[PDB]
Amino acid sequence: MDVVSLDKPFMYFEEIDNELDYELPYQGQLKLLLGELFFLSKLQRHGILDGATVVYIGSAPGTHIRYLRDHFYNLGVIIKWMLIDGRHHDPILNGLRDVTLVTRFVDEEYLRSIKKQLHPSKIILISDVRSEPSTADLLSNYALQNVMISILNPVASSLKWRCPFPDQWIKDFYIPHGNKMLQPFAPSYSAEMRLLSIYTMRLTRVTKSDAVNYEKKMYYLNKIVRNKVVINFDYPNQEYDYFHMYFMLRTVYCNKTFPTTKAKILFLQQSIFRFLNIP
Ligand SMILES: Nc1ncnc2c1c(C#Cc1cccc3ccccc13)cn2[C@@H]1O[C@H](CSCC[C@H](N)C(=O)O)[C@@H](O)[C@H]1O
Repeated sequence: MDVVSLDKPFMYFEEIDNELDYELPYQGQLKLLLGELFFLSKLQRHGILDGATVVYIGSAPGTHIRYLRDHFYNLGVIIKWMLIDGRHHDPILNGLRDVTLVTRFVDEEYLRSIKKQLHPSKIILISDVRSEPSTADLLSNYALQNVMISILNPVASSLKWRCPFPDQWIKDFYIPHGNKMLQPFAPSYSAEMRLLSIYTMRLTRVTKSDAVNYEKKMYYLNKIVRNKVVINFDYPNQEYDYFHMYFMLRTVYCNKTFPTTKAKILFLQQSIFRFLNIP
């Protein structure tokens, strides 16, 4: 891995500053855990996480969600979880009074009834629904996510966002405004990000040129940037994905006090890896 000296990783898609012509055990739960820890910890910093109800659609099996709840439960943050998925969740989520497990595929009608029974409490939406997928599959997925936003009207959302490939384009579509969070420990050449929105909802048109820009920017990220060693980075592992993970974890709150920030991130990574059974 070619060496590089960085002050900070790319945290959002907009920060990628070059492009290129496209050509771990249970790593997926780790990718979801960090992005959702990052998203929810940003909301905790804004003081809007407390008292909220996190509605997670497409949450199964959702092994990592147990670590998320235990983290905010041990911080004293009052959170209710509603995990909704047609598939059965990981049994490790059983027996938690603040975690409601719902075995159901959501449609427009069911989103209405969710909103009725949760209103007027604050809703935070996490969607990871997925139906290899075609462009029509993504367009239906992203349409369903817009429907989630228009109905549930969350105070904030994290949405699965991968642009359709330019060579499989069908039509222009619309997605919410927000910041497109980059995912460490994503698959080696995944172009998937998490759209993070805080609502104070204006839609954005997504064009075939944007698909080209996503494809080239994410390929440069996956081929060049993520295969670097950050030699100035004071950490036991200096591979970029660990550098990237480090900057996400420093936004995470802890009841325990540490002599240094590096000691905190090391503890958090140890805890996350140990729960996810990663060496
Ligand atoms: N509507 C839904 N409601 C609930 N869950 C759903 C869906 C859904 C759909 C869909 C349709 C989209 C558009 C149009 C349609 C028209 C007709 C029918 C369906 C759709 C997928 N899922 C679940 O997403 C998971 C993906 S991997 C997450 C992994 C997880 N994040 C983890 O932590 O492991 C997987 O378990 C699925 O069962």
